[PDB]
Amino acid sequence: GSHSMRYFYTAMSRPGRGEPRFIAVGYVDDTQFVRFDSDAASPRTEPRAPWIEQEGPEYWDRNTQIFKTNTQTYRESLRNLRGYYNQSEAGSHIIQRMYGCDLGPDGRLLRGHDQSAYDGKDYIALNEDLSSWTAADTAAQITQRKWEAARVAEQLRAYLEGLCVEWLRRYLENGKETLQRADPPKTHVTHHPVSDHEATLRCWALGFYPAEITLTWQRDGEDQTQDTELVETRPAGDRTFQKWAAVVVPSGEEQRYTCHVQHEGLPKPLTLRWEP
Amino acid sequence: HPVGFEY
Amino acid sequence: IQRTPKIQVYSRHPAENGKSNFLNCYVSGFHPSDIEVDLLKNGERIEKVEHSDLSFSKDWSFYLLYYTEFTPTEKDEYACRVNHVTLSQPKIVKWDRDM
Repeated sequence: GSHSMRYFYTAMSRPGRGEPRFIAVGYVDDTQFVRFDSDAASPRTEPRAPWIEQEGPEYWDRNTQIFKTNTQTYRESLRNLRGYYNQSEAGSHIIQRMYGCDLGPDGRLLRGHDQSAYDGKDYIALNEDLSSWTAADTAAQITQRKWEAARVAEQLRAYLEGLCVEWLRRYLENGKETLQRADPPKTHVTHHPVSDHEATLRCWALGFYPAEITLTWQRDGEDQTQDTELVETRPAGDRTFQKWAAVVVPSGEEQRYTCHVQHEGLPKPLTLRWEP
Repeated sequence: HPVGFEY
Repeated sequence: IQRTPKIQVYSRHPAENGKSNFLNCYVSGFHPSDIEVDLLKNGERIEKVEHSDLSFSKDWSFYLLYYTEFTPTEKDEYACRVNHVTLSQPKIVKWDRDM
């Protein structure tokens, strides 16, 4: 199917408690494969998936060089952004950056990404053309001018169309037994009486990978979008994910309700009901 | 592999 | 602005009394990233709790998984204690095997 690679950078200032912390993590789809933390006893890029362990010392050294450089650069950037917003030196602030490449089912580049936020709010983003920027405000306009002078968009385009895709395809091959294996959800419906004439039907999906899943309840063939409690998809801790959808139903009407499950790992989409 | 500047 | 954490407390595998399992506390949708998470056994803090590396969602909100090995019983109560700048008091979410 479709695949993506993403790096997520978080840089966090902390006045009075040392220099800003820099954390970087890398993902292929819903699988983390690397980490770096400037707060570690001996900061170095570390493997987080078995299939990345085969990469040579030069890979790990180059990664560590990049993230150590970024640690220093983002500390300067935090100082810069504090100034752009006329903020005091006393407050803690966060820059986040998210970048990477999407591949279609055939393996070609679908699109590239490079987006930044400041204190949880969108700040600047590389446009889909990989040539121009969208700045959120007059502060981000300063950043835009800097990056246009340093030809950052051009450098990112070269990476996103080239090395990003090349490395992603390599990881997909090296980790094919997991990264290119969709695990279907194990599904069941539970029944929980709440009163004499109302009961909760909960539709469970367990042990699935990747995280993308559709879980809906239907009453007489009609979607119960407003009446359904749908929890956030959550990690099991073994690479797989869990989700449930619940609806409060009148007693004796349970068979009018159907749960519908859509996921990549299923040979066919599932229709489920409560089995007394 | 990550890409190899200030805001 | 700031965003308060969502909290889910659950097991890795279906809960069976006397069988080893993993106790998960998933915190998500929060901002800023600083967060205090402890797993509790009968009110007492479990020592060797591990957590995932800091990452974030498309809306920039952070998520973390805190986890420890545990053996569920009929009597033992488990919970997750979460503190964040958005909360005036640490929030307790009890573990429910049906949730």
